[PDB]
Order: sequence, then structure tokens, then C-alpha cells
Amino acid sequence: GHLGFLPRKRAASIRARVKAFPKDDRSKPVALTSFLGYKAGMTTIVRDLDRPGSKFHKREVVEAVTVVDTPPVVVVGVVGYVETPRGLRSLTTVWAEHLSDEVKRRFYKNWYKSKKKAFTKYSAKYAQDGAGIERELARIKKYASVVRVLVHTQIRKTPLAQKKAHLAEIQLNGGSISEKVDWAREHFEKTVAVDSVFEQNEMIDAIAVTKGHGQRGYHSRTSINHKIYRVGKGDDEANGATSFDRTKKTITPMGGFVHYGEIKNDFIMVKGCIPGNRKRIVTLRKSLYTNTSRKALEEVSLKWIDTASKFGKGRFQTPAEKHAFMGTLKKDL
Amino acid sequence: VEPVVVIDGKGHLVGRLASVVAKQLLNGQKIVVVRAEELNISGEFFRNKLKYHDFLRKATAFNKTRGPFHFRAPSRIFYKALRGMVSHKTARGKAALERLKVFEGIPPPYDKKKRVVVPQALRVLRLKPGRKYTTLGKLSTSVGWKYEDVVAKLEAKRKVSSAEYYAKKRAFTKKVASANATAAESDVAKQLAALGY
RNA sequence: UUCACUGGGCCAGCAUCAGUUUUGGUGGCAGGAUAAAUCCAUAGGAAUGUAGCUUGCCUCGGUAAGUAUUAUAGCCUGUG
RNA sequence: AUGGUGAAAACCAUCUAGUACUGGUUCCUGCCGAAGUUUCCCUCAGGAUAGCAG
RNA sequence: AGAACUGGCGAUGCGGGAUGAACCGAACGUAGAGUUAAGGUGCCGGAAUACACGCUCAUCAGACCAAAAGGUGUUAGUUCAUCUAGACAGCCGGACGGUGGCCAUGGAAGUCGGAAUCCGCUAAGGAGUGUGUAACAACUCACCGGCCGAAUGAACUA
RNA sequence: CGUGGAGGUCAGUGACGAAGCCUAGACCGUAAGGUCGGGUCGAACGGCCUCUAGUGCAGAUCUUGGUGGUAGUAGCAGCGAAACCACAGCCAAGGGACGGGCUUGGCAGAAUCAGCG
RNA sequence: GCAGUCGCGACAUUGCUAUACCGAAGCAGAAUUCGGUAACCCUACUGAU
RNA sequence: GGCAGCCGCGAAGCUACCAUCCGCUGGAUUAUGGCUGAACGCCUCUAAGUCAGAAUCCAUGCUAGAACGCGGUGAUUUCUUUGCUCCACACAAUAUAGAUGGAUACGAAUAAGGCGUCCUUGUGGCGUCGCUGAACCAUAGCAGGCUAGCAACGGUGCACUUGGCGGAAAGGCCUUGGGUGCUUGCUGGCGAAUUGCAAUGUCAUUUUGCGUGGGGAUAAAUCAUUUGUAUACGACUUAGA
Repeated sequence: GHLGFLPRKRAASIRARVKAFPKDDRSKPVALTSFLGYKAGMTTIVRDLDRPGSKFHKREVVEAVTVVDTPPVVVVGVVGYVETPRGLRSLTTVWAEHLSDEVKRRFYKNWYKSKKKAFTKYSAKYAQDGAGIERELARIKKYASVVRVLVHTQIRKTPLAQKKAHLAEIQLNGGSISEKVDWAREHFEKTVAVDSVFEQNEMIDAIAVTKGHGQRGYHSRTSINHKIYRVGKGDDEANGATSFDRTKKTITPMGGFVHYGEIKNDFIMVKGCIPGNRKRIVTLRKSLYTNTSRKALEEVSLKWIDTASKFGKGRFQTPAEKHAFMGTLKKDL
Repeated sequence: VEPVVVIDGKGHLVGRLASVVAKQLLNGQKIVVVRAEELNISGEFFRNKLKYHDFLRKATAFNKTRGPFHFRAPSRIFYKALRGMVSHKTARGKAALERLKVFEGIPPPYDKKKRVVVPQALRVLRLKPGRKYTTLGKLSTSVGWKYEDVVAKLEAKRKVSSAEYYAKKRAFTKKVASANATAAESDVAKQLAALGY
């Protein structure tokens, strides 16, 4: 294979980490640089092709897409990074103090025996008049103008057996880092939804860890230039509907995804097959460089979403279809 | 003469500075080099780049990974040049190498202490007027020194309020000199003048 | 048989000594063209021409070019 | 070679410690100490002979 | 490749040469003090980053034989010349009449070509060194005339 | 210098301990070796003037016997080898002929299992 | 190669025997050509404690 | 077909030009074409400078991440018999790539620079400095003692005390107010000896442990099972007061 992807050693951790962040402007408002999710299988999509000058312009096309469950992500702290002649150094980290049992379990390898004393004395600095947090924030304001916010996922909401949350650093693109830290102050302990950052048809890149094949595979990999197709939310009725079919059904196929739970919460649908297997954690960065190609600028209008069963070979699309076709059965009567 | 000697690399010659620092290390004098990125090397920039590349491609034919490592930082380049003038692999050489520290710019607390220079290793004194010369910082940034901007930025930041510190010191020295001058002409001052003080 | 003194063992200093040897200070001698220089005196010579004189001339009487071998500078040669 | 053994590639005891070219050649100290070649028997075989060193 | 003589090796330690039996010195009892050979005095490396006169930017110089020659690289010498009757160069002006010489010929008039290279005037002009027009036309370098100022150009050695 | 035996001597040493051996103990000498300090040992041993030799080991793909890594491996939880072994395993350069321990450089991170490339 | 024209005789001299980027060629366009940037084993190998 | 298979289908693995999604942008450049330009009173892309630009180089991105490079953060053992952590007090060991006053702080250039003064506030006018640091504080008291006054009320050590500055390796500084030693700035009252003519003649710091006192916290990791998103053994990844 290509020497750039060597050596073939196993990935450092299953949770891949972003190694680069989008360029920041000192005038634009605050905006998150990346998000995280869990690959909850894949599906098939059919959509119109309005691309001009194409051999199949105005026609319909079919493709495969990957669904990633992206529940609300809750902030837990903010970190400042100072530039030096020896790279970036973590000058200061200040936490929300509202650390959940999930992050406590993440910090404790054998939680079932741990006394669960993590973050007890430090809570005093926040559960009073304090002003130590204010002093640290002023220190950050005066000092380095690059800030990263620590967040974790609501793993309990996600239908997974891991039950352990994961920490992730996200950069902010807002100028006047005083404003960045002020926004962090008001958003401390808060949860951000998917639709806040990304938008439909936006071009992004994804990073994950590939499935192991026996060493074979099991390495961190990044796939760039992926177009976001949909951003569905649990509170959004009929997340799997479209303008044409407008069927009041969820993206969850008949019997749910194979080797994964029946997703009924926030999720993102993007072009291509993002690396990583089912239940694998992946991260999504927002196009470090503002590509102006027609491929990125074009929009997509979803026509219909495949929802037939994946285990085996799908016989119908929705449960209402099978029983309607059958009419009656001994299993029923 | 001094427990630690701070040497400013700006305007100096790499070879002469390395030789003198190695000699001082072998003699037991602790030396710390500052402003390495501002060091200069005789010869044209193109010639310096060619002579760096011909050595970089000479790393090793048998195993590139096990061959030498091309340190791009000017401080590491100066350290390698000095090590080339020291009997490394020996206990005495290893002990001497611990007495040398090289940092880009003037990191603290060295910034608050006096910095000396070596007259016999200055470009202004060793190079003929009008002759081309190469900048160590430019050479490093050409070969992959990605910290040049930050170095200049924080050096300028230091010089900001270094000017203020100098202004305060100058005012204090002027006041002291005026106080001494108005105290002159006294019997003690005249007696000291006779003895040379 | 009490303790002390002495000869006796390990390391050096002080003063002067004999051999080898390194590096300073200072004095008296014979030779050079009886060193040459430098200095004093005398006749000339010259300009990279000092005083003074003449013709343009801007900066008020300011400067260039001619003259002038010493005058309100000095130099060289020959000689004692 | 002599004397015996068994048998559908021989063996056993003596002459035989039988015929040069490899290999090996054991304590210390002091003094001296070279040579690598002349001569014809022509030489290919081998000594003789002369010099150095006692 | 062959005759032949001298010195090391042989049978040979030591100093320097990154390292090399054949390179230079030096040939050997165990020790101390002092002075040296060859080689060195920026570091590894013990010794001056000594003094004095000049050369070189080499784009892998320099510390180590095919190459005579070229370089609008640099720095010194020899021979010719012209010079305050004006050194080279720079700017402006003349740069002729016969003549459009004869011929190959629709045209080669100075410039597609051949033989000639003719004479007059001068201060000097080639039957023309080139640009170029179908030929003429126009510019022109070399030859001369006016302003600026002084050493310059050529041929060789190194 | 050292050893086996032998001739004369020390009217020699020696159960109150002679040989041999051990001895990170001290002396003698340039040296073969000799002497003494301490532990086991148990019945013989040394200096001096001379004669004698089956008289002194670092190798001989040496002989007799024994012991190491290979190896707790192959093999048939247990039993359990053989071949091989001056001595070990990072490279570039020069060695004007051979570089694996010479020289100049880069560097080397204990120990350890697996697929053969 | 030999010979000859130019005391040793320097060049001339006659006899026989891939793509991409540049300047050009009489490059109208396309295409083409020339000159440049030049394309049961040591060390092991790799996964891993 | 209760024993060993065929027929047709057949997920899930095995696993693909037999399919599926994607596959970077910014500089320094050489070649090359020009600008300003004397050497060579004219020219000239080059010698001083200088514009653009190559499948060239470096950067952005991607993969690994020195297990011997680094920063921040939660928990940090109520029983490892008051155990453990931070300080003050007293004894030892431990050694020191090697104090024997002070590592005494503008920047840029070197065919140029500072310091003082002035107004014309600048590339301004005037004076002066260097020509090395041979430099500046401090340098007297038993290795620095016990005491009395004079003139100043300054200098310095002590814990303190109000604030700011310093994030590059900040871990240090300036001060604001009082108290408490010395003050050799100046003049006095006493011990010094015997170490015998010298033996570094001993005073510094890196850490650790046994003890006393004064503050503080009082939890984790590995194994077993389980688990899978991993498999070649290890490893990796989950759960149960």
C-alpha cells in the first residue's frame, strides 16, 4: 500500500482524535469546529441530480450513505493553549464542575469498585462565591488567543452497551477570544444539538478507526469531501421523510440496524461510507479549507430513503406494508 | 570568572561561537546561548542551503530511519555543530555537554540577566565589509522551522517594556549621576581624585 | 620499677650549599662610513611653491591661475 | 607377503612402530648474531663450494 | 619486460601522517629533570583565533592525470602606438561630382552576382560594412568637421 | 629456577601436626620460583656439596575422565536429547591488496513472543 | 585509418575507403523538430509485550 | 429420514473491476522573460537590488507519536497498626563534572553609535563619550565579639504588611506603613595569645530515615467472572455495593 499510511501498527485508541483544526478568523462569530457521533449502520438513498452539465442532469440517482447517531453533546470544560518556540502548551483548564457519572466512569477503569470520590474537593471552588473561576477566565483572556472546549456525549441516550462517555476537544472560530470565553461562560454545563453548527449540503470531512480484519486493519483513517444530506432530530417528526415521499417514518429500518440498536434520536446522514464499523465513534470536521467547487456548492433534494430490513434481504419498506400485503395470518388470527 | 555566562548569538559566527563554547565547556565554564535564531553563517544563502542538503541526503544508505536526524531548529543546529567539536561518547564529553543550554530568543529568567558577547566571533569583526552572509533563522525556516513567526512576535513583545525598563534605569542613573556631581568638589572627593578614585 | 630524654618509623617547612636546567633586571667593553641617524653652521636646487606682488573672480575683499627660492612656512643636495 | 575364518561388498594375528609431505616440538635471564648468495660440477633432482656470523 | 648498484623490509620497536608494510625523523636497559627531530599550535588535540606583505566566492573551491585552450571573472607585468598641434568614449554635422562605370537582365544604380576596383576634389569619403525598399528612397561604419575632458586602445606574459 | 631417585652432611623438620590443597593476606628476586600470616588435612618431609633422568605444556582436527551454552529445546501434566561452539553481532567511509574486534562519523534503550521473507 | 595542403605544428582543409514548463525553425492553425529544467543463518523485515 | 449425502433457496462470514464513497492548497525557487544600473562617460535581467514563475524544495493536511521529549486537570489509602501529605525544630547518612562576594538585564547598525542640553519636536542644533570589563555596589568588626556617645533618619538583614507587573521554561521584581538588629558616617571602654612557624584546618547544597510540634486529606490500580467494537499467544474494550 501507499507508504503514507505505514507503518501498519494498531491504532493508539478506538476513539480517534482530530489532528488539525480549521483556520480561524478574528472577526467571525463563535462557531464550533467539529462534532462527534457513533456510526449506526448505513442505508441507501435516492435523490434528484440537478447538477448542470452532467450526463444525467435533472435525472434521479441512487447511492449509499452512512447514518451517524449524534445525540446532544454536553460541555464540561474549556482549555487554553499557549504558543511557544516548542509548540502549543496547555496553559489552563477550567471545568464546569457538573461532571456526570458517565465521565466519572470514564476516569475510573473499575468504577464498580471505585469509591467515586472524583471531583469532590474541586467542586468547592464552584459551589460558593468563588471568583477563582473568574480569575482563571481573566488569565485566559489576557493570555493565549486559541481556546478549546471539552465536551462529552450522552452515551446513556445512545442505545449502546458501552455506557461510558468519551471526552472530545472542539475549537471555536469566534474572534476576540474575550468573546469566546464569555460565550463559554454562558454555555457552561449546557448541551449543544446537531443543527446548531452544521447545515444541509455542507461539505465536511470525517475521521474514524477502520474495522480490523486480522495485524490487518484497525487504524485511524480520515475521509474528506463528504456532503451532509440530512440532520434529523428526535423532536423532529418523521426524520426519514422527504418532500416527495413524505412518509411519516424514521430512518430506522424494519427490525432496526444489524448489530446496532433502533436509532430514534438525533442523527446525521452524509454522502459516502465514512470509515469505521457499527457502534464505532467518529468525528466530523467542518472543511478546514473553504472549497468553492461546484461539487461542494451544489445542494441535494432527498427523494426517498431506504428503510427495508437489512438482515437477510428486505421484503418490504415499513411494517404497515408487510401486514397489508399479507392480509391475514394464523399468527394474527 | 562567572558561574554562568549568557552569550547572545545575534551577529556571531556559528563556527567560532561553537568552538569557543566547546573550549569553555571543556574548561568547566557553564554557558547558555540565547538568540540562536539570529545567528549568522558566512557564505551565501544558496551555498548554505546546498551544503545543508548535500549533508541531509548523506544521512545513511543502509537505513534512513536509523541514520542521523535532521534537526531544523537553529538551536539544535548550533548544538550539533558544537558537538562536532567535542569528544562525544566519553564521560568527560557527556558531562561537559550538560553545562550548555541553547534556546531561541531570550527565554526567562535569562532575559532578566546580563548577556555577554564574544568579540572574536562577531560577524561585524570577522567578515569583510560587503560580503554575503546567511541567517540561521532564515536557513531554519527554509528547512522547516515552523516557529519563526512566534519567535519574532515574542521577542518584539519582550522589547516592549524592555524599552520601559531601560528608560527607568536611565532615569535612575541620571539622577544618581546628578547627585554625585552636586556632591563633588568636597574634601573627600578631592582626596579620592588624588588617589585615582 | 614512675614518668621524661634520646636513637628509631610516615609527611613537609625554613637557611645556605654541589650537579643539570628555565626565565628576568642591570653594568663595562672592541667593530660599522672610528655605524649611519638626529642636531648646529654655510652655497645652491626644486615644487605636491610658504611669505609678498599681478589678472578673472562668487563668500563681505572672497577664491583660480601666473610671479615670487624664504619673505609672516618648511624640504633636498654638497661641505665643515 | 605368511597362516586361518565365513560366504548369493571380505575379515582376523605377525613382517609392521614397513616407503616424505601436513600437524606438533614444554622453564627463566644475559651476550653475540647474520644470511638469503659467488663458484664449476650445467641445471632440471641433490649435495659440494664461497661469503657472513664463532 | 631485461642487466645492474645503492638504502627500508626482512630480522624492526618509537614520534607525525584520519588510517596504509614502500612516506620524514629516529633505531630501543629501568627512572627523574631539561632541550629537540619530523609534524603541528580553533575544537576533538598538548601548542599563538601570532605578527607582516596579496591573491579567491569556488553553485559540493582549498587544505590531494586527458587540458592544449575559453570566461564582458579578478589582479600584476612586457611590445606597439595616439596625447594639451586635444588619449578612448559620449553628443551633433559632412559623409561628394563623373556614376545609374561594364556585364549576366523587365531591376542588382553600393549591398541576389562577375571582372575591376577607374579618375577629379579635398577635411574625407570604400563603384560602399550593414539595415531595407521590386530598383530608386531613407538610416548607416570608417573617414573626416564642432562641445566635454588626459591618459587610452591594441598584441602578449603571468 | 623446578621435579623423581641416589651418594655425604644439617648429631635436620615433624602427633604441641610433614606432605597436598585453599588462602580479594605479607615479603624476597628482572625471572623461572622461594619464604611467611590464617582454614581442612593426617605420618612423612626439606636446605646444603655432588651423580642420574621415562624431568617442566597453550594447542598436535592429540590421548584418558569430567563439566558448560545449545536446552528444560527437538522429541515421547510429566520424562527428556543430539549437531555445533577461539569470541560476539548496527551501519557509511579509508584500509592505496583482507576488514568482524584499525581509523573517522551517525548512533545505540534492558529483556522478550510471533508470520517468514 | 593513410596521405597533403598550413625545426617542432592548434581548429579548419582535399584525396580513397513519458509528461509539464521555456527560446527558436518560413512557428498562418494543428502537428512536427532542435537546445535546457531530468523522469537452528549475522544486519534483517514487520506485528506486539 | 432418529446414522451419511443430493436437490432449490439461503442469510452471516469468506470476500470483489463483479460493486460502493473519497483522494489536498500556500510560499521559497532554478531555468526563463523584464526593471532599475556602472564597471567600459553609450549599452546590459546582475555585479549592488529587484518583479513572475518548473513533474524542484519547504510548508497545510494525512499516519505513527521519543514507551528514555513536554503542560494542565479529578482521585491521592481514617488504617501500609494516626497510617499518609505540607511546613518549623534536632541527629545521621548521602554525595557533589566541583561557590569560596555579586550570572551587574533596552533595541538596531557597524562606511556608525550612544549620554546631557535646547526648541524648530526632527533623518533638527550644540557639547561630550569609546579607543574594551584594568569596568560599577561592596569590600575595617573573634569567619567579624561585649559595650558609650556625636551627626543624620538615610543604608541594610528579619518576618510582616497595600497593590501591580512577569505564561517562553511565568515560580521573580518593584514597592506602600510600622516594628525589630547592625549601621565602619564620626569619636571611645575591654576579650583575642597555647593551633606554639602552616597543614581546605572545616561555616555551601541534593536527597533520604529514625523523632517532636503546627496545618490537611483519608482513595485508587491489577487479578477473577463478565463482556466485544480483537485476536497468533500477550494485548486491546465493556459491566456488576
